[PDB]
Parts: sequence; C-alpha cells; structure tokens
Amino acid sequence: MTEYKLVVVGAGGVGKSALTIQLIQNHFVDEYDPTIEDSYRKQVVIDGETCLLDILDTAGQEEYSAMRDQYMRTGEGFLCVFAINNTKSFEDIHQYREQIKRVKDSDDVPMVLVGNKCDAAARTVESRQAQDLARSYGIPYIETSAKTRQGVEDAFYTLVREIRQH
Ligand SMILES: Nc1nc2c(ncn2[C@@H]2O[C@H](COP(=O)(O)OP(=O)(O)NP(=O)(O)O)[C@@H](O)[C@H]2O)c(=O)[nH]1
Ligand SMILES: [Ca+2]
Ligand SMILES: [Ca+2]
Ligand SMILES: [Mg+2]
Ligand SMILES: [Mg+2]
Ligand SMILES: [Mg+2]
Ligand code: NA
Repeated sequence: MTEYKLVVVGAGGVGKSALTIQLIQNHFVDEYDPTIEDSYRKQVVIDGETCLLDILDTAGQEEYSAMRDQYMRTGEGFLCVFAINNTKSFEDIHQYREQIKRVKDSDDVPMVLVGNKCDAAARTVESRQAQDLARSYGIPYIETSAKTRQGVEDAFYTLVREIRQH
C-alpha cells in the first residue's frame, strides 16, 4: 500500500508530540518531555485510500536537535507547527521552512502551517497573521488543539492531500 512519510517540525514546546500522539494514539499528553527523534507508523484510510503513515516527530529544543537534518531528509511532507500563544514560535517558522528547503534541496516541498494550542487562553498569533504567512508560502494554514483534538486529523490528512498534489 501507499506510504506517506510525514515530518513534524517547529519550536520546542509547541505541541508536535502531543499532536502526533493524539492522531496515532487518541489521547492527550499533558506533560512536557522534550523529544529527540521519535517515529510512529499507522495504517489508516485517507480519502478511500488505505495507506501507511510514517510520522517523524522531531526535536524542537536545540539541545536535542543534533541529527534532525538527517532524519528529515526522507520526509515527503512537513507540518510546520507553532503555538498560537507563542509569538516567537511563529516567528521561528521561517527557519524551519528554510531547513526543509535545505534538506530537500527544493523550494517546492509539501507543507502545512499548523497553529496549535488553539484551545489556549492567551492568543498572540491572530488567525489572519498565520493565514498570511501560509499564503506567502503557498500552503494551507490549519489550527489545531492536541488537547481537544480539534483539527488534528484535518492537519495531518491535509498534509497527505498536499503531498498528493506534487
Ligand atoms: N493547552 C494545550 N497544551 C498543549 C497542546 N499541545 C501541546 N500542549 C502542551 O504543551 C507542552 C509541550 O507539548 P509537546 O507536545 O511535548 O511539545 P513539542 O513541540 O513536542 N516539544 P519538543 O520540541 O521539546 O519535543 C505539553 O505540556 C503539552 O501538554 C494543545 O493543543 N493545547
Ligand atoms: Ca493525558
Ligand atoms: Ca516533542
Ligand atoms: Mg540540501
Ligand atoms: Mg499582535
Ligand atoms: Mg494546490
Ligand atoms: Na525566530
């Protein structure tokens, strides 16, 4: 069956792991354990196609991010995650998009911009600001909450749909 290799990137603490774990394992991780490099694999049906998702959950903390570039190299599509209550994480997206361009040696890489923690109280990134960033890159913007599961399937399956357009 078809395999889609997805990679989740973004700053430390934005919820990359919680998003991935909510998708794959259907629960919310409340604690914060920084990731080095973890992978998940699950068979799903997306738009009628039975396929395998192979998801690489990467480090956002610089301390844990050593060989991240090498892990990312085989990714077919990337979630670029920030948190809507973390302006710096949004400002950092540019760096992740550049890193993706370097590891894929392409300026045409399937990507989705994800504004996570949309359940949070202290929003500092307004939807329109993120829509504009995504528009600049030619990619969709989706908001998610790993806590409530809002948007989580939509985000990952949208990334698959973006891969399928390349
Ligand atoms: N309220 C809320 N908290 C969230 C959400 N997603 C993650 N968190 C919380 O934010 C913290 C960090 O989440 P985590 O998934 O570990 O972040 P990460 O991006 O994987 N961090 P790292 O890059 O160090 O591996 C955790 O306490 C987690 O519960 C969300 O959608 N809403
Ligand atoms: Ca929990
Ligand atoms: Ca993590
Ligand atoms: Mg390169
Ligand atoms: Mg503002
Ligand atoms: Mg398109
Ligand atoms: Na930055």
